[PDB]
Amino acid sequence: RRESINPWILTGFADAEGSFLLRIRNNNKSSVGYSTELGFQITLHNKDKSILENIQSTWKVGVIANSGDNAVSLKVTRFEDLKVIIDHFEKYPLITQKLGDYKLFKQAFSVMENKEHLKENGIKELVRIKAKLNWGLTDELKKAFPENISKERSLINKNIPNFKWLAGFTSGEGHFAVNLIKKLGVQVQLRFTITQHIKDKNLMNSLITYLGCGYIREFNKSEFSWLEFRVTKFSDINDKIIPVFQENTLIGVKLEDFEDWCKVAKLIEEKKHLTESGLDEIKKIKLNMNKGR
DNA sequence: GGGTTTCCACTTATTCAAACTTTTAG
DNA sequence: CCTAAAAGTTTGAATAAGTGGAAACC
Ligand SMILES: [Ca+2]
Ligand SMILES: [Ca+2]
Repeated sequence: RRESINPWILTGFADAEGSFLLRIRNNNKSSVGYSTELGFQITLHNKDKSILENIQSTWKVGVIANSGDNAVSLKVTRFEDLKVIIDHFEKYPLITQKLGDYKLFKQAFSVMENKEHLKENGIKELVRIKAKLNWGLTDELKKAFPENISKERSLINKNIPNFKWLAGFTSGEGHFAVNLIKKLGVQVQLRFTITQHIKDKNLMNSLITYLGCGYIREFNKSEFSWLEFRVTKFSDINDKIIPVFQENTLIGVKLEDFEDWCKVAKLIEEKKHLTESGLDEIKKIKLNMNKGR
């Protein structure tokens, strides 16, 4: 358990790493032929188990378990504890397209609260909700409820509510790089990025205006597209990016990366990145951050 | 119970984060 | 000539999302 987490930071982290789930399972023992499970979950590398424990003690709900050999998950499916999930995201709402999945999570909750999921009509309604939730219905499930079921939902278009949301979100999707551009041989270039699918291009473009710096570049890995918000101008990094996250502390192992990233920022501010000894200090910091930690 | 809920082990991609090099700006 | 800033490239894996199995619970 230990340290508690700021609710807006938590909402930002959920916008990045969270996921809502609605299981509609074939069940011979169910009077209606199907059983259900509803909840919310976060899966992270083992190195960030403390985040899941901090979230757990912030809400006082959820179960932590291994997720393979290198990951760990927090899952909330106990029905009464879903009220906590609902109460949090009502007070601290999501702003990515995942908000649409939360809204469906709510509809499914209402059905199950009335116990309608134990009847034919309630299961049917849960199939309709799941058709729009995340990756939708399997072919088997779709064929089991023969009816014109829409897969579309309202697109979410909301603005960053505050710097705390950005800290939680950046704690998930952010990246702090000490780029060693290979005449001392090396030009140290600090880089800050935030990655996200094109489905939230509106949100990504606002980062430029919201933070007053940076560029947007599109990426394409075969049939997959995503956006990268990138800042490299030192003064923007020193005056606009660093103070934001100094004032709104990151969580997880990435905080150490930001801290080291700030050490190099101070060396650069003092021109020591142009000295042989200063450069050696920077190369040593870089080796022990991000994947090298 | 007998139907239902909750938990635990584990899988599967792709959307991420991350690392690297080349060119242009001032 | 020099350092900074920006454009550019590449991809592994930590994510997001999910399933099987069954103990536990009402
Ligand atoms: Ca995400
Ligand atoms: Ca992350």
